Amino acid sequence: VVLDKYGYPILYYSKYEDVVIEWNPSVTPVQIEKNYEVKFDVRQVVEAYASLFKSRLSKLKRILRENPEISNVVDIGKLNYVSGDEEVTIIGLVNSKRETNRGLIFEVEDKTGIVKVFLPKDSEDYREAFKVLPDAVVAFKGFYSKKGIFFANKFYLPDVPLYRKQKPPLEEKVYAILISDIHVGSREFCEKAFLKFLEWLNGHVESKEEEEIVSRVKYLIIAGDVVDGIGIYPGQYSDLVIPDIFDQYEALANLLANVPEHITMFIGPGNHDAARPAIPQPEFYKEYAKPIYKLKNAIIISNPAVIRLHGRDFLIAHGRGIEDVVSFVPGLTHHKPGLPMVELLKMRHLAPTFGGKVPIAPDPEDLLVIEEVPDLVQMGHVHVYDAVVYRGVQLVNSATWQAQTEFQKMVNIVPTPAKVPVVDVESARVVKVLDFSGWC
Ligand SMILES: Nc1ncnc2c1ncn2[C@H]1C[C@H](O)[C@@H](COP(=O)(O)O)O1
Ligand SMILES: [Ca+2]
Ligand SMILES: [Ca+2]
Ligand SMILES: [Fe+3]
Ligand SMILES: [Zn+2]
Repeated sequence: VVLDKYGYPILYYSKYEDVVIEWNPSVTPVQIEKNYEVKFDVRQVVEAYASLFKSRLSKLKRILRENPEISNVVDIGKLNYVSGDEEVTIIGLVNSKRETNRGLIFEVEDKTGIVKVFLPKDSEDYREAFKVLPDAVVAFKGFYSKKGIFFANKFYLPDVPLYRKQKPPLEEKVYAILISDIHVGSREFCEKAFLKFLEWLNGHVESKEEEEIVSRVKYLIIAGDVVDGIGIYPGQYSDLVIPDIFDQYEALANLLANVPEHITMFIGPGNHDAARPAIPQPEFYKEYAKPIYKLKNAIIISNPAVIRLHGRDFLIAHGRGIEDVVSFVPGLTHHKPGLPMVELLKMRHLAPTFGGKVPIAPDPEDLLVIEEVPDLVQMGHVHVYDAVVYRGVQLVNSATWQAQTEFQKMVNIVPTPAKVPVVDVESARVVKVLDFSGWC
């Protein structure tokens, strides 16, 4: 039985009040000038979705037009004022996508019209056109039939540039720790493993290599589902140790209070959190999430957000779009979220698909478009660790601190709890993975 305070689900044990972890005096932290900036946050800004699709198309059409190979772009509404002798390019939203034994049928829409696009079974760009999600913005080079079909010979994705200038080296080596899906309130939360991680952060390490990493750790990024929430799915009460949203954030803040002062924490919301029930999520609902807003070394970031650390862009998102990829693309699955993450980077959109349990807000501007090329992309949500480099960009899933729940077992989700990516800010790369799973 769920309860509501002003409409929001609030309720239906210890809150880590006693938890005190002090810094190891034996370890001295390397004095590095903290260079950080929130480069992008959601808060820095008839048909309900008309303005959203206009924004999405405009933004991604700009990214496509930056490809030197894309030329002779013509409006879809002008396609039969064009003779069948002229090779043209069209840019538009993938409204529908259907496979025949003879190829792929797309319904592509721009601001001037809609057109049926045919791509033959094995045009060298087929593998990519077969993977593209609907409501993504793409380009097609080909000829118009005058029967009503665009006979494409080339398919283009917004992509990431193959060539980008290398960044100048930093004065000192600095590390960033990536975590997500803590799920405080859940009986499956790896409480001991997380306490051992807080000890590790406070210089309580047993090797010289770990000691030189901990001394240089200045940033901690938390990519959503920081609490397990209330009324997220039917039967959730059977899994909750802390069945109160206020007490969940209070328990979380008591743990996160034990994070060293020399570490700057960047905390973003997820789908279990007390935040907007659609994406993008500006921040957390301050009425419920207040204890984390009061942490001295914490910065509440939006979902999504772009954090510039020492000149390196870290795009932080919860990971709702990974689900869109695994449902729509056969062959791509969890146990490896790295490849689905690459597809989102290539589409330059975090969650293009509409209709899923993925609620996309009918906002005036599309803030889910990856407008600028990041150095690192961090996502959570799927509860499985992975890391893959695509054209100099590091794609990484920060896993979870939650062991397999009753519900996860039923929907066949197998997590990899307590696997922590260690990022070298200079190269914006995962250099090590801390494994605290022995404590699960
Ligand atoms: N209803 C449902 N069916 C199937 N798969 C699901 C469902 N809800 C979540 N998930 C998956 C998505 C992630 O891989 C994992 C953790 O999501 P999180 O929501 O953070 O617990 O569970
Ligand atoms: Ca030793
Ligand atoms: Ca059973
Ligand atoms: Fe989660
Ligand atoms: Zn989630």
